[PDB]
Amino acid sequence: AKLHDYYKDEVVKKLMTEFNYNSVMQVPRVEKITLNMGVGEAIADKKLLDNAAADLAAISGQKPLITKARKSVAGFKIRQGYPIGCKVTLRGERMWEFFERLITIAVPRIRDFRGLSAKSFDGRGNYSMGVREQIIFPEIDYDKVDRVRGLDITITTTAKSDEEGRALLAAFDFPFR
Amino acid sequence: MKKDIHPKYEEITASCSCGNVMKIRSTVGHDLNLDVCSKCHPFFTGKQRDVATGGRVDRFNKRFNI
Amino acid sequence: PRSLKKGPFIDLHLLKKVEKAVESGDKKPLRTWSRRSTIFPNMIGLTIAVHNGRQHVPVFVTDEMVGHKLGEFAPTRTYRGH
Amino acid sequence: ARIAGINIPDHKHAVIALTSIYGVGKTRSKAILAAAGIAEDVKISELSEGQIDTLRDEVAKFVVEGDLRREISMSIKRLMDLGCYRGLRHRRGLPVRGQRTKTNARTRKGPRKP
Amino acid sequence: AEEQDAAALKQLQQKSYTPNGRVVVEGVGNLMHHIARCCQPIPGDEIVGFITQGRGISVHRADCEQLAELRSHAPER
RNA sequence: CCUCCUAAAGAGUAACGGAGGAGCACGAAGGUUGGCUAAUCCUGGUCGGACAUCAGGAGGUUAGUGCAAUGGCAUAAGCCA
RNA sequence: ACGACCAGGGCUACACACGUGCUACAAUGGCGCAUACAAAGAGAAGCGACCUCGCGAGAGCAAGCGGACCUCAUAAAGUGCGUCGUAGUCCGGAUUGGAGUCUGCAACUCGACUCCAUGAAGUCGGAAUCGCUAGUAAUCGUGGAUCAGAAUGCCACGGUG
RNA sequence: GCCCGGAUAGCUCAGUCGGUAGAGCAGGGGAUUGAAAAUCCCCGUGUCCUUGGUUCGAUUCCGAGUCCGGGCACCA
RNA sequence: CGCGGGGUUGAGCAGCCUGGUAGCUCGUCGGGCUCAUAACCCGAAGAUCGUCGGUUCAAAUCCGGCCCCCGCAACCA
RNA sequence: AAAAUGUUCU
Ligand SMILES: [Mg+2]
Ligand SMILES: [Mg+2]
Ligand SMILES: [Mg+2]
Ligand SMILES: [Mg+2]
Ligand SMILES: [Mg+2]
Ligand SMILES: [Mg+2]
Ligand SMILES: [Mg+2]
Ligand SMILES: [Mg+2]
Ligand SMILES: [Mg+2]
Ligand SMILES: [Mg+2]
Ligand SMILES: [Mg+2]
Ligand SMILES: [Zn+2]
Ligand SMILES: [Zn+2]
Repeated sequence: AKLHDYYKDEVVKKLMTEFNYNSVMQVPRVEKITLNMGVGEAIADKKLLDNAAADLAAISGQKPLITKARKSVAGFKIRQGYPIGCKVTLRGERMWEFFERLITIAVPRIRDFRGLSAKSFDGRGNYSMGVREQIIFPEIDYDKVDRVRGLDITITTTAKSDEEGRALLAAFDFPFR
Repeated sequence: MKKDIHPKYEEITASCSCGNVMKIRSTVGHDLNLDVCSKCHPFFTGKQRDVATGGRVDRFNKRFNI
Repeated sequence: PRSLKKGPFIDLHLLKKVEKAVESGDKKPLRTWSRRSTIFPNMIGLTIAVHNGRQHVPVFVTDEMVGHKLGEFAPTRTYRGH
Repeated sequence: ARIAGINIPDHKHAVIALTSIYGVGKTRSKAILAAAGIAEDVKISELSEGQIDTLRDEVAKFVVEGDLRREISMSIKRLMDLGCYRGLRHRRGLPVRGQRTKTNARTRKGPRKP
Repeated sequence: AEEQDAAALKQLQQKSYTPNGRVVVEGVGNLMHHIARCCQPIPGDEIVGFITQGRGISVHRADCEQLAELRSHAPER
């Protein structure tokens, strides 16, 4: 919420100053943050998958959508319609909160952290990262975890260009490299 | 959001070591005691320090001094 | 390795040769047998052909090679595989 | 119970607990403790936040955890680049420090195949 | 068929067969060197040696493409 | 018994002509109501790789149809509830 | 020249197989502090107290002693308290990175030891197989020789037993 | 739907008229042999096939069907 | 070129038998026993499952074709 | 119960 508030008054203004946009609608805005834990190895056991889902939920206060396999592949020994991942599409106040947590609290907790990768923006403005150890979110209790698990965070935004997206991210602190 | 079957989402009080009292909505439940935040964690000084290391000639000079 | 009080070792002849080379700035790789010799800051830029028992392997002296001995960059045994 | 990145064992005695951090062993842990003003016998359970903070600060003063890894790794890389005997050894996965390879290099060699 | 057989025999023979003044780099002989396979100089119209990091010098034959590239990159080796 | 072609633009049309399938399956895979739109490709991103899952763009039905082929199918006959 | 002198390299190589050792895998243990008890030796281009510096290997000054005198040289297991509580651990120390010390013209190939860091394998070992009948085995240390330096080897010595 | 044979320890098979897990073999260890067989000890591992029900629970005892073997009889 | 069967670790056989689990004996390799080789004991490695297409989520497995093999029938005048 | 053999000339 705080982050959102900051954005409306400050970040947007900064963007306007720097890029010289015509409208206030033209400024990039983050549309959704899409968390994903593609557990995969849950083909052996669904309990693991469940655990992963729980962890995800803890991290970001929604409850994940257990994404199944779209097409079958024998390289990983999966069928189509196998629970083979879990996602959390975040939007709005909750999403903002999550973002804040990531940037202000959780990214600082990353092990051996010397900033993010700036060269990781998909072309069309949207950012993605992935946490190696999911303990970095303080929502997880270290005594309870059984698996060295992780997820990928994915900041979707209205930015047309990658550069714009990057700028937006910067305006929301974001260390990069 | 669909009621009941989400986890609880209370506005807890995160409090790190360096005086940054931080109120956020999370699903920990209890109040959080952090190490590091954006207003302390080295992504400004650390970077600087890491970079400033490499050198052989200087070392040699130090060892010898003429 | 060598004591800090005793001062980093260099073969006298190589030191002289190196000095000469630096003075001239003439390039042309120096034939060297004394592998036991710490590379100096003045040696940077030069090529020194360090003996390996059989041949004089030419080492182009980089800034990173200083506190090393010459023979470090001049492998004596020629092993590939069994 | 976080210090310099990674988590520390809650039950273990501080001297030993600290040792969990990459870049502190026994002696360094002891030193840290001394700096703090804490005894060796006390556990992370029954250890105050303020107390912890000081310890953390002390630890920071040393090149530890990820930083240490980065440094050591970097050194190795440099050596490799140099192609100095040591560098060569590193690249091959043979003993750097001047051991016999005819027999008993199994740590650096890895577990024998034939 | 006979021709083919002969060819085979020749090949076999070749296989069976298969089974330091040379290059004085810049007025100092006995330097660790080797001929490069990009173009292999014998009595060629001059040669040039790239001082490699490992395996000493690689002789290239003067007016080579690889050698030119190397020069462009860094002339001091 | 079914699909194509042979078959000469209605139907039909032979050959020990050329190609493949069927002898079922499904109480949902049927009925309906509401919704959704594919294969593939690029860039990016925890283990994750040429190939699982997630971002967006290109793509525009190349896919899908419980199974052969043909004809169909976005109003979808495809995929969800 | 299959003789001789020199410099550098090699005898230390490493898919691998065997021998003999050491260290381990731990609680009859480790780690920490306190404290007791040896024997045998060696030593003048040597051994090198005390005092000072150095976390330490060691450095500085420097007596003493060709040594029942002085030195190497505080024996270690043990014992007494504390801690760890069966974990790949406060076991284990390999490995490797960094910083060093000494010797010696010289420690790159290729020395040892130190410090800090790193903390492999290994949780008692398949077939098989060796030693030992008493102060023996097992275990714990200590010295010597050669040796500038450099032993887990060898040769001795005692302790526990 | 005519009859009758067989469903457990890893495998091959015995067995109580209501309260429990037993053999030979295979696997682990040991004893033995100079070595290996054959011994010989010892442990070990099982929702007695799954599910309702009588009842205090019940391989045990009733209601509920596939698979292979032999014979006899039907079948437009 | 008409009918079947097969091609798999160096050899021989299983598996295919109705796709997703590479096994058995001999050999090989490394140990051990021995004086030494045998025999025996222990440990280990080894295979794009003829080849090429294809079907597929995926093939050793199902299907086609081709390569080599082994049966076989190739007749009545 | 089971235990085969030992390259030639000295
Ligand atoms: Mg540590
Ligand atoms: Mg018609
Ligand atoms: Mg017509
Ligand atoms: Mg991708
Ligand atoms: Mg010599
Ligand atoms: Mg030798
Ligand atoms: Mg002595
Ligand atoms: Mg220890
Ligand atoms: Mg292990
Ligand atoms: Mg006797
Ligand atoms: Mg000595
Ligand atoms: Zn903070
Ligand atoms: Zn060339």
